[PDB]
Amino acid sequence: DGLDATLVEYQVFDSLRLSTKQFEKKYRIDLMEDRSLSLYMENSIENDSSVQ
Amino acid sequence: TLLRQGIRQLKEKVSKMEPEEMTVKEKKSIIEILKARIALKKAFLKMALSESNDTVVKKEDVRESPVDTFMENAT
Repeated sequence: DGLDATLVEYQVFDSLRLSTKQFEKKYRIDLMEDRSLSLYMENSIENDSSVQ
Repeated sequence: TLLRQGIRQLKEKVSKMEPEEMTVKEKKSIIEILKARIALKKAFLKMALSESNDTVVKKEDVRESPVDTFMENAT
C-alpha cells in the first residue's frame, strides 16, 4: 500500500457491484434527448458554450 | 478600455427578475472571468499618477516658460 496500517478505514466501491445498465445511469452524460443537468447547472448554464 | 464599453453593455444585458437572468448570466460570469483577466492587461503602472503625472504636466508648464522667453533674446 505504502500507508500506515493504523490510520485506515475499510471503505466501499459503489462503482463495482453495479449493473452496466445502472452504471450508465450514474456517471454517463450526453446531449441525446437528455440535458437534465441544466436544471442544476444553476446558477449559470452557458449554455453548452462551444465544444470542450 | 474594453471594460469601458463593457460597463454600458453589461448594463441592460439583464433580463427581468425572471430565471431568464442566470441562464445568460452564467456565461456573463464567464465574461467576468474574461474581464477579470482584462484586469491583467493593466497589471502595471506607466507614468506615475494623477495628479503626480499632472504635476509632471504643470512641471512642463513651468518648463515651457523658458521656451517662450529665450527667443526674445534672438537679438
